[PDB]
Amino acid sequence: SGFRKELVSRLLHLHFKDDKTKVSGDALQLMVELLKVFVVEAAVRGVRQAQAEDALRVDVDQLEKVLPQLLLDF
Amino acid sequence: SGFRKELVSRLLHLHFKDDKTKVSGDALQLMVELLKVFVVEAAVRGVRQAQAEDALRVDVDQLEKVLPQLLLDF
Amino acid sequence: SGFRKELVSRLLHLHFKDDKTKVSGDALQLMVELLKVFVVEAAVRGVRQAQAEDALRVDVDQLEKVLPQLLLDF
Amino acid sequence: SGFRKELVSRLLHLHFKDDKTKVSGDALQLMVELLKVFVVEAAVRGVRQAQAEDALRVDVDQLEKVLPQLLLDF
Amino acid sequence: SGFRKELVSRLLHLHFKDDKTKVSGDALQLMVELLKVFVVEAAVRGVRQAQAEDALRVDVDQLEKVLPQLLLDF
Amino acid sequence: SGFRKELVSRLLHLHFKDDKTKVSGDALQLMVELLKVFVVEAAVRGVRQAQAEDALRVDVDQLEKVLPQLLLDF
Amino acid sequence: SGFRKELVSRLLHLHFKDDKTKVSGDALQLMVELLKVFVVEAAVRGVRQAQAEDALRVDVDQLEKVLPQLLLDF
Amino acid sequence: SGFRKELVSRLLHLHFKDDKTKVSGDALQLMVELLKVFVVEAAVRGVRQAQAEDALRVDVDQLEKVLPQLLLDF
Amino acid sequence: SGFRKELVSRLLHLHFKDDKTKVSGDALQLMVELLKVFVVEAAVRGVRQAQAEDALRVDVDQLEKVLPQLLLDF
Amino acid sequence: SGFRKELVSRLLHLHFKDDKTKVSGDALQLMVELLKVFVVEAAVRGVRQAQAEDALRVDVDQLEKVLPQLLLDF
Amino acid sequence: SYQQRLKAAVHYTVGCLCEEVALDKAMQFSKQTIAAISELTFRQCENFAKDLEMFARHAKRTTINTEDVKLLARRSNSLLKYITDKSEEIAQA
Amino acid sequence: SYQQRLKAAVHYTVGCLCEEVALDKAMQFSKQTIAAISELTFRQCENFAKDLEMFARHAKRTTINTEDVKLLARRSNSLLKYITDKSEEIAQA
Amino acid sequence: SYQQRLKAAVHYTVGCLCEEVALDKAMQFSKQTIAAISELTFRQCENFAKDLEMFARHAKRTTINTEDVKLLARRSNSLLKYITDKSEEIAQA
Amino acid sequence: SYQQRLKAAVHYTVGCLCEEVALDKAMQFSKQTIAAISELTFRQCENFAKDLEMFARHAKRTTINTEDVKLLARRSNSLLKYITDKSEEIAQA
Amino acid sequence: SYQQRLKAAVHYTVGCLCEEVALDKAMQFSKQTIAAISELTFRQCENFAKDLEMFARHAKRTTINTEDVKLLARRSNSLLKYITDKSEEIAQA
Amino acid sequence: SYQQRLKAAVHYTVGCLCEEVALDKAMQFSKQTIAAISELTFRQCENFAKDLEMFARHAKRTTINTEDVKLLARRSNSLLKYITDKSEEIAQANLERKAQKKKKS
Amino acid sequence: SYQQRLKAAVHYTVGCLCEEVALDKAMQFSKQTIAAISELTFRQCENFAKDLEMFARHAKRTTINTEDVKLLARRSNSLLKYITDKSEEIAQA
Amino acid sequence: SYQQRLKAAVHYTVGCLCEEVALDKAMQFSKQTIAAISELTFRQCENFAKDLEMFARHAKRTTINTEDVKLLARRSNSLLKYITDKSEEIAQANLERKAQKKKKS
Amino acid sequence: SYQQRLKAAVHYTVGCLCEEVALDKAMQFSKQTIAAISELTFRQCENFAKDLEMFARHAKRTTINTEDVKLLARRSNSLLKYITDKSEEIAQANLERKAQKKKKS
Amino acid sequence: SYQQRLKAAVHYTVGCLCEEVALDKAMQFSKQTIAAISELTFRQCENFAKDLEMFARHAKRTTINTEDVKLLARRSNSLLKYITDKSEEIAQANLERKAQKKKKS
DNA sequence: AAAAAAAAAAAAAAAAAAAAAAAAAA
DNA sequence: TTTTTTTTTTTTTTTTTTTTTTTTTT
DNA sequence: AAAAAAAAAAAAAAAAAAAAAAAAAA
DNA sequence: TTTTTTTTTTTTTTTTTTTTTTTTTT
Repeated sequence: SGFRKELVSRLLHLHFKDDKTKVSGDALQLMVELLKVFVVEAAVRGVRQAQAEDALRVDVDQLEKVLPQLLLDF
Repeated sequence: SGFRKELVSRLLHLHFKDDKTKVSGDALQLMVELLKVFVVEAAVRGVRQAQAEDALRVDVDQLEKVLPQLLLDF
Repeated sequence: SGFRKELVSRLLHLHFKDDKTKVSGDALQLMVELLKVFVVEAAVRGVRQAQAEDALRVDVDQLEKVLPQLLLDF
Repeated sequence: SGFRKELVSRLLHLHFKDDKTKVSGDALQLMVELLKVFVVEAAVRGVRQAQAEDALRVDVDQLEKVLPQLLLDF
Repeated sequence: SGFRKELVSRLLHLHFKDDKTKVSGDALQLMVELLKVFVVEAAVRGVRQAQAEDALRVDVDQLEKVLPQLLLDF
Repeated sequence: SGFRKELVSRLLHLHFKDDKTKVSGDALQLMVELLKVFVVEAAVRGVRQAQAEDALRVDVDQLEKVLPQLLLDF
Repeated sequence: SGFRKELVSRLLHLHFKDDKTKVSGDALQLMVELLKVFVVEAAVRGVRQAQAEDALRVDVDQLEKVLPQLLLDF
Repeated sequence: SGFRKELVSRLLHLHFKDDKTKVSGDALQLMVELLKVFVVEAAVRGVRQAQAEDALRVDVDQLEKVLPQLLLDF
Repeated sequence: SGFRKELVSRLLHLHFKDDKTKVSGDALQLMVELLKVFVVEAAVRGVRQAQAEDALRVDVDQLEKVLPQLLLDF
Repeated sequence: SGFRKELVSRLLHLHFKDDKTKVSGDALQLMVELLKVFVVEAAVRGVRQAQAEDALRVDVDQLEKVLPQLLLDF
Repeated sequence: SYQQRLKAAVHYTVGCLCEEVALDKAMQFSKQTIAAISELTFRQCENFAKDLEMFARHAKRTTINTEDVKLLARRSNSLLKYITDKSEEIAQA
Repeated sequence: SYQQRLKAAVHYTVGCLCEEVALDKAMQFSKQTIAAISELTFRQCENFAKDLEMFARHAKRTTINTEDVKLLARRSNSLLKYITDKSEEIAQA
Repeated sequence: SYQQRLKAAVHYTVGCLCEEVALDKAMQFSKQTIAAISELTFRQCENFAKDLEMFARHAKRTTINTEDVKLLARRSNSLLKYITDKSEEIAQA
Repeated sequence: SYQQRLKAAVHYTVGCLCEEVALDKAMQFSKQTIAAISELTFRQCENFAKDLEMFARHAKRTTINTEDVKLLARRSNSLLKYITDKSEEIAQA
Repeated sequence: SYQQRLKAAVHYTVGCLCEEVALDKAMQFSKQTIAAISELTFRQCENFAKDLEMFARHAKRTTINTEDVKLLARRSNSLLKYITDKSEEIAQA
Repeated sequence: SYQQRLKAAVHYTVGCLCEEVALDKAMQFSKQTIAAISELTFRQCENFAKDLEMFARHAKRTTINTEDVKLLARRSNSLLKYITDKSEEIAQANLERKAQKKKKS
Repeated sequence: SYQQRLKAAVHYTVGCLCEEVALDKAMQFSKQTIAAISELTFRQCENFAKDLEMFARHAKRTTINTEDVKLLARRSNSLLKYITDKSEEIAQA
Repeated sequence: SYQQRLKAAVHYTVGCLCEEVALDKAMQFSKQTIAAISELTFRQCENFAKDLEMFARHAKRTTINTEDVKLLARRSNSLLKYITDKSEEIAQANLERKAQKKKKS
Repeated sequence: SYQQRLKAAVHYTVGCLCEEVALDKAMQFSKQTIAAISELTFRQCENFAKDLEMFARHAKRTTINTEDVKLLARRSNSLLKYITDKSEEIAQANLERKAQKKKKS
Repeated sequence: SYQQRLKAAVHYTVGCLCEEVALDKAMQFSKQTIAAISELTFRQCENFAKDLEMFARHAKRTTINTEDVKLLARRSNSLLKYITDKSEEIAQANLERKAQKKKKS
């Protein structure tokens, strides 16, 4: 369950200045793990803010309340 | 116009995991500058937001509206 | 001139926690005198206050300026 | 913060009508209570008067418009 | 410490019925003074009212006591 | 219904700083009207503020909230 | 109660076949202890025997029955 | 005629407190002689008793009358 | 990553019987390497022993189990 | 309790890499002393460690605590 | 409600005394005034009756008489004076 | 003072008008309010007088006419429309 | 002198309970409120003692007990409530 | 909008001036005080604007000089005194 | 454009992972939350590519390995203990 | 405790330099927007500090120099350039060190 | 004769210890039994002394030590333990 | 046990040599007398073992000789006299060793 | 004392070593372990120094050189080959020592 | 193997001496304690013998004498005092060798 | 029950190395 | 008198042989 | 708030020790 | 070829200098 591995590769390659940069097979696998943890934290934190204000879904208001702490964590 | 040297020093020495970490003079000096522009930018962005939403003073709501981009830039 | 006998009698029996409590007819005639002077002095000093601070009719601010002093006397 | 039992006894003994009078242990503790309720209420009501006429502390005017009714209840 | 010419200039161009009307630099400097004395007298008068009635800070109640006089004087 | 001629005349000649000044009769009849209307709209606006925050009468606070408005017009 | 230091000494020196033999003090003090164990266990066995064959008192007969045993121990 | 060499050795290896304890050829040879006279005299003493109280064969009564003195000589 | 040269040298000069003894630059570098391998050996050996007797903790007991051979090795 | 010439002899000839190594008469009788003192010191320091932590018999953990100290002494 | 019903009947008689005071000094009452004394009397009768109960019970009795009533008006001096006179006049009844 | 009993006659004329206001909407003013308007106009008469003299001096005159007055009522235009009308009522005499 | 100190000893204790009250309402006490609350405690101790006495001697005893003091908090319902609570609590102690 | 952003800038200035006066006596200004003065001074500038334009026009100029300013602020005597002083420091600059 | 496609492909699997959370807690999100996390992920990957480049360029080889990687999840220590765990398993490959 | 007193002196300078920005715009600050930046400043020091430690242990020195710092200033581009400028200027402040230390030739 | 005189002092001490035994069992001993103890004590010591002689003589020696004594009563084992213990008591000297 | 085994061995030779004395005296023994002398010698051997220990221990050696032994039958003097005679015959059995291994010429 | 200052500086170095190893094994080093290796190492140095002295004076020298050091490291063969490898690079680093002084023609 | 049999011969004498110390301090040893001191002695003779080797090689001889050994237990002062003294009693066995050896007159 | 081997220790004789006396030079 | 080499003579350590004790098998 | 000292590490020059070239012999 | 002494050069250790970091003072 999760992210397409070629997606992750290509996303990274767009942002290398010197594309002589390569990412190892094992580092790619860790990256899929990282992406999981990144997105899920955004999601689960949005949820805990919505919970706190008794919101009925996660609205953009609560998301943006969780951007600050996510930025600190990354 | 900015921060006190030994103030900024004490702040950072509060969080060092290796206590053998020490800070050279030029590093300290540029830190005074960074904290200056750091906090000024928080203020600048806050004012942009108050003006932009046409509030009669700079309030919490706008501040929160400005926090996200601060941390993207740092 | 004023208070009827029954008014006062029924009024008393309202707040009695024991209703074996009886009221003699002369003491009833006398409570008519009391509450008669009660309303008259409540009015008199309410009236006297409106006129003493030069008001343009008998208004509540003046009665209630005589209320601490009246509930002292009653 | 609770009335000194030596204080309440000597205060009581200064103006007793029969000198045969002593005060039992529990009774004087309860007089400590009754005097303690007296001061607390005198105090609560003084604060309540200054803010009503919106004074920016409780001056004699306020408390004294409450001292009339203080003696009726005590 | 005090009023900018540029500020006064934009604000007053907002209320002219004749816009051909331009303002001499000398007039402008003297009115830097007039504007400042106007506002500081309002503040000082506010403070004197608060002190006179023994407030712990200078409130709108006191200001309102100072408004009438300020405006007759201007 | 309104202002007395001799009253208006006397008042203004106290503050003129040249006494050669004489006032024509229709200009004074005009001043009877202008002062009449001054107090009228002073009162009308005093009335409208008492109504607005829902006051028990027209009292000093309300007027002083519209004293700005009155002395701008005068 | 019992054996003198000197007693055991005298007793031993009486029967030395070589007279070169003296006895060290501690060795002397041990024999009071050995002579103690010796006689009283002869006495204890006299009583155990008086008791065994069903008797009123400790007589020659019972002792000479426990004589075998005592020789065996010493 | 008499005891067997090895027999006596293992019999004495029965009661040694240190089993490193040895017995030499000659010593063992004489152990036999000891035990020779040991039981020689056991038998001899037993019959001098049977004769002294004039027995027709040697029974345990006489034997057990000759036990004490044999123990003391050894 | 090895011992710092100053440290190793002063620790050695601590035990020269003749202080005329120096440590040569290359000998000092050899000892930097040698103390690394010694300590790595001690830690490596200890870890293997703890894990060999199946502990969550490498205890002093395990280091002591590798001491005999460690010291024979050095 | 004296240690053996032959024992020490064959024991030493275990870890020679050169067999021409002989042990002179006195050198042999002196290593008798060294091992004696070593065993007496290993045993005596074991008891002194068991004494220190008040053990009621001399066990494994006591010797392991004086293992550091014994290696250095010999 | 029975409470409200008695309130409107008391309101009648309090409005009476207040109107009679309107006669004497050629001085008219605000109507908030008439209601504030009708309400005042009603809950004052809680104060008067609870204390009257307490008094009657303290003097060996359950039936409130002249004694307890005369003791309840002992606060201002023109009140004490007022009461004693009318007591001899109605004691004749 | 000349000012003082004349502040008393000002206090008077304005007291007339405040009562006529107490008729229209059927509700009155506080004592200090009456006082406050009397004082206020007196202070306002300072503003009137200065400015009027400087208008009459602009026009090469000492003798004060219609124009200075209606230009003094320049401020609110509800007023300016009301007063030009009554100036025709006065222009009749 | 001796009674001047008892007024002033009453002053310190009344002042502690009154500064307790400064926390809760978000409003403080002037010297005068404090000084006027202390005068009252001292002067109130008179009629409490003499009423306690009239109660104690009136029951043929030389010493006041628990019942004279609870009787002294008589004409209010809430004083009854709170003080009986405190009387069952001090009976624990 | 014009007025609003420029009022927020004026409110800031007024906020500064009030803080200056608060510093002097260590007696501080309410949120509402600051705001009310900011709006009053903004509307005060409407009186300044119109008047300056009328008096410039009134002396046949369009460009407002030192005389117009001092004309306008003739009002409190201590002020005309002190503002004439500062016009000397201005006549130097 | 090709990068806007990657934002949307970030969205496509960000659309799926926040729904596991919707099964888990019984709290689902607006589709506006889904869109804002996808934008965030792409924007953020800019700094992570730059960041990883800084690290790998500083360790002076041209391929990034596990070291540099686990160092980029540095800020929260719940994150970090969690991160090291999963590296053990991928290394068994 | 120890940390909170440093935070309070931090709060002070923030009040001041936010006043410089209030200066610039003729627009007012909530004291609370002030407080927000102070706390944030503190927690940001945490991350600045954590990162500068990992730099320095991994370069085998125990005193940080300008290079670690300017690696820490990587995020927006106006930041990175601006910082470099100011680094050569205060390097001149320590060149002063050389002018005032007596040089004998 | 010398030896006879010391047998009487022996009987005395034999009498000593027999009495401690008499209170232990709360029961009675015959005097001829006391007499038979001194006889064997004296008979026994003959063998003990001449045995000790051979032991000491055997020891490359002329005078008695602790080891010769502890050799002499090797026969009953309750006795062996008893005496080794007693020897640490006397060894205090 | 092993010792039951060795105990009964003692009895055997006791049976025999006691028959020598039954012959000599014209008086026959009860079987318990026989059985008794066997168990008695066994008891005796504990005392023999113990005593001989403390003798060989006492002479700073572990291979016991005639003198420790002549000292064990010390008690009745008929016996120590008997023992010496028989120890001197041992010295004559000693002469037999010098004949066994032959010397030089 | 001065030795205790140097023992504390030794704890620092062992700490750095164990820090690097702890991140290699993905398991932290205990407080006791770091302390015990620090004291282990100081204890070990006594035997190093004395043997070094015995070797220097045995080999007729006042200054201990590389031969005496390698003599000291004789004991485990994985240790001895380590030493000689690294010795080549440092000897190569000495080629740098020769190179820093300028050469004539 | 031949090695573990020598381990068992060492175990004997150490068992003897462990009980002699058990006699002096009135407290006996666990059987496991006896085993551990023997393991200790065996592995000690490793450092003894191979230390003895480089000494005999350090003094440029093949055959080890008293001087090497005295220097092998150089480490503790109570021990060092002890060894030298007993060197005079061992020399008394050489004085017995004075009684043995042929001197011509 | 009797004899011999197994195990250990002692002692004996050969191995190892130096020092004295005789031979040739300085 | 000074220098170096070979033969004979004696000394100390190691191994092996030879003797003694213990234990098992036939 | 601002400036200098106190502590700690590092680096540079002085002390210590050996090795190369020049002087004198057998 | 062999044997001995003086001058210069280089190396390692110890002390001191010089700089950096942290606390206290006015």
